[PDB]
Amino acid sequence: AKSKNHTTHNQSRKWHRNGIKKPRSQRYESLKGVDPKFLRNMRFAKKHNKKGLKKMQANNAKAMSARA
Amino acid sequence: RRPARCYRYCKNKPYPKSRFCRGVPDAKIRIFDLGRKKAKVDEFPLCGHMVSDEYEQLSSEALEAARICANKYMVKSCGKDGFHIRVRLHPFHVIRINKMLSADRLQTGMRGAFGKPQGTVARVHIGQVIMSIRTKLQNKEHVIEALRRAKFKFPGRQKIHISKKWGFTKFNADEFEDMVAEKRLIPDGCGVKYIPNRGPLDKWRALH
Amino acid sequence: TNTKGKRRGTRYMFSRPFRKHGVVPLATYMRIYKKGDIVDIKGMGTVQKGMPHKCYHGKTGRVYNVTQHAVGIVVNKQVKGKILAKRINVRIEHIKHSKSRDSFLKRVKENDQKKKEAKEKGTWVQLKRQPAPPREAHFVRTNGKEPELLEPIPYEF
Amino acid sequence: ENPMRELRIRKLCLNICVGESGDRLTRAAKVLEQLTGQTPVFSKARYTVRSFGIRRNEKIAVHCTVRGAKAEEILEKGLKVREYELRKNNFSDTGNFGFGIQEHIDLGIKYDPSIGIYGLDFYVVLGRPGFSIADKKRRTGCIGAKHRISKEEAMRWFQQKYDGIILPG
Amino acid sequence: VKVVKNKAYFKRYQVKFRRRREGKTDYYARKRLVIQDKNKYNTPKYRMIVRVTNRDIICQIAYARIEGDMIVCAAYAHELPKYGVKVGLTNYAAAYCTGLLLARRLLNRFGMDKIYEGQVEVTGDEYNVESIDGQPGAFTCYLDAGLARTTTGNKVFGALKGAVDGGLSIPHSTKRFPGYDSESKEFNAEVHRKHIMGQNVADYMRYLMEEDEDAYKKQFSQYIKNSVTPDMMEEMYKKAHAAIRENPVYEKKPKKEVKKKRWNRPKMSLAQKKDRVAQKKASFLRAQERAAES
RNA sequence: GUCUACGGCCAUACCACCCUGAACGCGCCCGAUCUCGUCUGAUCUCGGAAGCUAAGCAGGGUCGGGCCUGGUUAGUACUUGGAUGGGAGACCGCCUGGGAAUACCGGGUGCUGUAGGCU
RNA sequence: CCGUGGAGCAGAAGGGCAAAAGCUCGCUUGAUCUUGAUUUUCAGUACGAAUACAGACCGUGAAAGCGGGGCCUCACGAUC
RNA sequence: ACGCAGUUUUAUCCGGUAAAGCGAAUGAUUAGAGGUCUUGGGGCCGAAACGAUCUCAACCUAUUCUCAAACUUUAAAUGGGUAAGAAGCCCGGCUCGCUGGCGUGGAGCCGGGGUGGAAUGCGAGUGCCUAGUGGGCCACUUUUGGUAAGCAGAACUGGC
Ligand SMILES: [Mg+2]
Ligand SMILES: [Mg+2]
Ligand SMILES: [Mg+2]
Ligand SMILES: [Mg+2]
Ligand SMILES: [Mg+2]
Ligand SMILES: [Mg+2]
Ligand SMILES: [Mg+2]
Ligand SMILES: [Mg+2]
Ligand SMILES: [Mg+2]
Ligand SMILES: [Mg+2]
Ligand SMILES: [Mg+2]
Ligand SMILES: [Mg+2]
Ligand SMILES: [Mg+2]
Ligand SMILES: [Mg+2]
Ligand SMILES: [Mg+2]
Ligand SMILES: [Mg+2]
Ligand SMILES: [Mg+2]
Ligand SMILES: [Mg+2]
Ligand SMILES: [Mg+2]
Ligand SMILES: [Mg+2]
Ligand SMILES: [Mg+2]
Repeated sequence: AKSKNHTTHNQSRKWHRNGIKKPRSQRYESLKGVDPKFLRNMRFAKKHNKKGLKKMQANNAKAMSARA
Repeated sequence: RRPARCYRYCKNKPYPKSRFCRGVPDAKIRIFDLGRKKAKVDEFPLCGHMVSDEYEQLSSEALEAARICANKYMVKSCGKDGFHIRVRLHPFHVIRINKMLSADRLQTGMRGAFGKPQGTVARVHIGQVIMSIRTKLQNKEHVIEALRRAKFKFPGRQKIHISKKWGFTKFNADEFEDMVAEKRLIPDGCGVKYIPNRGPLDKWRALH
Repeated sequence: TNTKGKRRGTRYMFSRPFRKHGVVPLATYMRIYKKGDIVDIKGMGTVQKGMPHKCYHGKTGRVYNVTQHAVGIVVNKQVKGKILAKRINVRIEHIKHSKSRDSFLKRVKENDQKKKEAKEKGTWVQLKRQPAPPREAHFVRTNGKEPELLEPIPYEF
Repeated sequence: ENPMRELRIRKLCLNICVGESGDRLTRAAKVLEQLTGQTPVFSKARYTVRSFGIRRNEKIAVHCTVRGAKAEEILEKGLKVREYELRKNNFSDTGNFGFGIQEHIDLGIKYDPSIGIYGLDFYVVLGRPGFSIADKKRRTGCIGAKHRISKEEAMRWFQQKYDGIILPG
Repeated sequence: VKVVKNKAYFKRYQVKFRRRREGKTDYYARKRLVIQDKNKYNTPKYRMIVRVTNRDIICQIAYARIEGDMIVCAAYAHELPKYGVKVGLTNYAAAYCTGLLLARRLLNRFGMDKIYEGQVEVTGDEYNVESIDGQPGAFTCYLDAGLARTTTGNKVFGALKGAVDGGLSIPHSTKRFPGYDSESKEFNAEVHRKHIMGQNVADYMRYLMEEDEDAYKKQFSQYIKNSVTPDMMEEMYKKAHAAIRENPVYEKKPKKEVKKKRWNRPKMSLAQKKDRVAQKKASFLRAQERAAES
């Protein structure tokens, strides 16, 4: 009652029935896995960007609109 | 002794005597030179060698029988110390045997189908030289007849060629007598040493 | 039944080739590995700590994370189902740069300089990389000598 | 007519290899203490014989290296015992020579009844200014070819100083 | 006839390294001293390299790039008579002096002169360099011992002490300075200040002037043949540290050239080599023609 | 035209032998009282400066051994794809493309960064 | 004195290693506690093993740094 | 114009098979020559003596014969990954509790400038539910075991 054990015949033809797909697109890539000390940098940097970017960038926009 | 009809042209990877075999018996042939072993280079001018045509395996017992037949014809033709024969081929491939009936079905099927080492054969490429005989200039036909007698005993189809080279060395017989006397080649027993010009000057000072 | 452990076929691949057995050079360390850098993977037998796997040798990936004395690389590995982007942590000794992206940035800088010259001087420059064109109707020279007659040699063993 | 290339006494080795450990080896270390005025150092295995009873990691031999004027004095005592007559095969091909003595009380030692009669190996090496190159930790360089000490230079040194005899037989 | 010494050993000989065959590196310590952690991506790692040679000590601070090592500042021992120390150029006192000169010259190059004065009064205490907030921070550097064995009393630690008292924030321990007892764990600062000022070699000069003047005339000759007396040495190093701290600017030499050059033999050409071989061939054939008859 | 300290390239830069080295510099060297660790100041540390380039070191040379590079081997051994090609088979030949290595011979044997000093 | 791994690295082999990962000496348990991520067989599930991290207490070292077991490849186990 | 490809090209890495070699490491293996260090066996000068010498073995040197799926200096063809742009460059400025000589470095955020950036073909992405399948075979080429099989077992592609 010996049977055929293992083969990879008729496998690439099944693979190319659907055109094997790259993930091909991740705009603004996934962030998990990166260094937790770098995350402790980046989250506080982002929320203080939300806090204190207003007036200096506003005056810089006024200055660059006056210059050009 | 199984016939040579079941051990023939190459089908397996080379399986030599090594750390992994450990069970091969001794080969049939042990010696390879039968003529004047201590001959010089200038004694026997010409040589004839035996070229294979089929990519086959030659057995050590066939090499034994062929060197015995060639030695017998050489000592009948040109006598003792009138020739120098060298079997260029060396057996290293070890065949395997799967013996049975050891008249019943009740010993083993194809359960463990691995072979014990039976004998030693030699894989021969197309154009590889089997034997080479160096002799005098007057013994041209006798080398041809000896290799013809060995042709009927080796299996397959193979041809003969009287070499352009001066015996076993890789240098030409036309340039030999013009070049061994002046500068380069010095005899070293039966072999020939070729000296380049990229040596220390002390060798050239010891020469000349 | 091949007993798929780790590095079961690496008698030659994780070895130093010839006249290179010894301590590692320091220019392997003294490199700039930032995010987005396209790097290659080449295994080293000297440092037995952070070699990736026998499957990722010779592959090419993108850097996402950099740490104290290693780096993090995403690699498109092909398996039975579909190719997958996989996040690996590889040490610095196993990783070199890829010169293909540097050559592409050199070509982009040359295209920018030629585009600035085109906007300055009104010259249509044909900045697209065309492939190898067919040869034009050029002209040969055979003066002084007749063309040499060749015939095949006879067979000599 | 030779710039500062003078052969000198680099060191002097003292070795006693006792066939067993314990009292006789301790008294041999006491003899080397009586010669040198400093403590010896013991030796050990890398071979086990069993034909006479030594084991692995036993104190088999005592040895001591002496340098300087004390080395010159013990060399003077050894050449006084041999009466300045070496043989030709004592000189090695590297320029160093050993001879060894028996009856260590001949060196000028009052014989004690408790110690016994020991023999003592004498091995002399020769030195030149510039042999610290292969020994210093920073730049371990070669000695050289015109600087190394040879058989002929060693035997002519022993002919010149101390008035020695070659004994070619 | 004996051994099979060198047939393919020259063909399979793997050379170690250029600097290792010269005997100047080890790289088992350099691979951990030099290489910066990759979280910073550009930040240079500053290393004070202190090398001791006969008649000259060298104190530098350098970092690494892939093309080589970039030296920011460098001090030497042969420039100490310009600052006051005429003789005694390879002692613990000149090691501390060269370390202080290197630290002051580095901070003069960076422009951090008015802040971070360091330890002015040399006492030999464990005055570690602190960082003042609201100001540019301290200079973080790390030692290089090289191939020298680090034992208590090695003057690479004296150059370290000079750097720390000059104001370089280098982490170190107090159990490798000279004066640290090997059995008792306490450290003595008076012995260390004494060994900085060099009062022990003053006591040895007193020992030579009292016991045997033959050795005092044999060695220490440049000392007594310009001037050395211990009260002037104790005042001399004290004035030399202030002479360092008042002017570390490193005035240079013009040197420009007197352009003349013939010292070294050049290589001979291929045709010249082959014609030397041909002259050897012709001379040996002339010898075979002549000496066989004569 | 050079050397020293740290190096990058890791034998075009190693090994054997023979010559050359003016000025700095490198060293061998002169000795253990303090710091130091050993049987031994031989090794490591400590304060030098009476000699020397004999050695280390820097150059040059050996029809030098190795290394690298280039011809020959060689469009040869191999090889993607093809045939109702040959041959009983063993293998071999052709179309289209790619195409390696040893003996043999010729050429080289260090290039450079930072900082510092001598003609 | 020559000595490029021709020895040794606990064991079967392969890779790697010379002021070393080998031998000797001095201290020490980082063979510690905790949360995530990734690789390996893979269905991209688990176990086991491993890697880079992060937070405490530390050991060694002059410091750089190294160490959360064995130079790496195996030496081990679900519900109740 | 967004984008994709069982494809090629342009650059960039990766491998260790075919081949070839072992006068190159490891393992085998053949024969001759030269040399004198060494012990082992014969012979001569002869009380005996490395006192001298003939012969042999081993060793070394330079050669030479033949190989290795579990050897390799070298090293193919075929093959695998990546890039061939607006998600890409350049300029200016804020934030950071990460890092730190330095407004030093690195990440994030904001504003502005120019899209004609290899060939060929194709209009693409994505979600849910589920049947059947889980006994295969044959053919060129590369191979494992066996003497061989219409035998048993693998790789690519094609067919039943
Ligand atoms: Mg089935
Ligand atoms: Mg393989
Ligand atoms: Mg160290
Ligand atoms: Mg003392
Ligand atoms: Mg003491
Ligand atoms: Mg001394
Ligand atoms: Mg000289
Ligand atoms: Mg010298
Ligand atoms: Mg030379
Ligand atoms: Mg040469
Ligand atoms: Mg084909
Ligand atoms: Mg040696
Ligand atoms: Mg092993
Ligand atoms: Mg090995
Ligand atoms: Mg160590
Ligand atoms: Mg931690
Ligand atoms: Mg092959
Ligand atoms: Mg259904
Ligand atoms: Mg089948
Ligand atoms: Mg069946
Ligand atoms: Mg059909």
